[PDB]
Order: sequence, then C-alpha cells, then structure tokens
Amino acid sequence: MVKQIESKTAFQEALDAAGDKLVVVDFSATWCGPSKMIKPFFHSLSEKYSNVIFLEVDVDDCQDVASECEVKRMPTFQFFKKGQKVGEFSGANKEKLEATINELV
Repeated sequence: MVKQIESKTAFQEALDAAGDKLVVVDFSATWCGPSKMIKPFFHSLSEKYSNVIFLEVDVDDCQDVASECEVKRMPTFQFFKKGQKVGEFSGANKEKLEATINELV
C-alpha cells in the first residue's frame, strides 16, 4: 500500500517511523499524464516490496512538501533512509524506478 502525505508534519512522521528501511516517495500531479501512467506501477511495487515504505505527495494538495524537497518536475521519485535523501530521479521510467529500489534496499 502507499501512504498519501498531506503535510510536512505527516512527511516527517513517515520518515521517522520508517526506522532504517528504504522510503520511496512519488511526487505526483493529478493533471500530469506521465504521473497517472506510472501510478498503478508504483502501487504494485508497494505490494511486492513489503520491507520498503512507499509514500505519495501530490504536489498541489501538498505543495510545501514538494517545495522543501526541491521538486521541479513530475513524476519525481525521492529515496530516503534514516531521514536522509539517498536517491532521486524524475520521469515515468518503470525500469529505472524498480532498479533504484533494488540498488537501495
């Protein structure tokens, strides 16, 4: 499953509760074609990688998080461990998404 993040405070709670596990954040936009196209895939990943935390930040519904995280384009995937960013790329690239998870778990 994927937790929808609605605030900076919810985002910090998520990062802190993850312990040392990989956290994958999909920064998405409802109006963005490529965001919608990778969303099913992102959810499917969340069900396979039961040891990994998946979050979604909608950049309109939760702009301050998109902003503090320096998001410039959607989809953007950021990767976190122990509250620290350990990866990032942009684009609806499924192969790159699965690979980066495999590289960072």
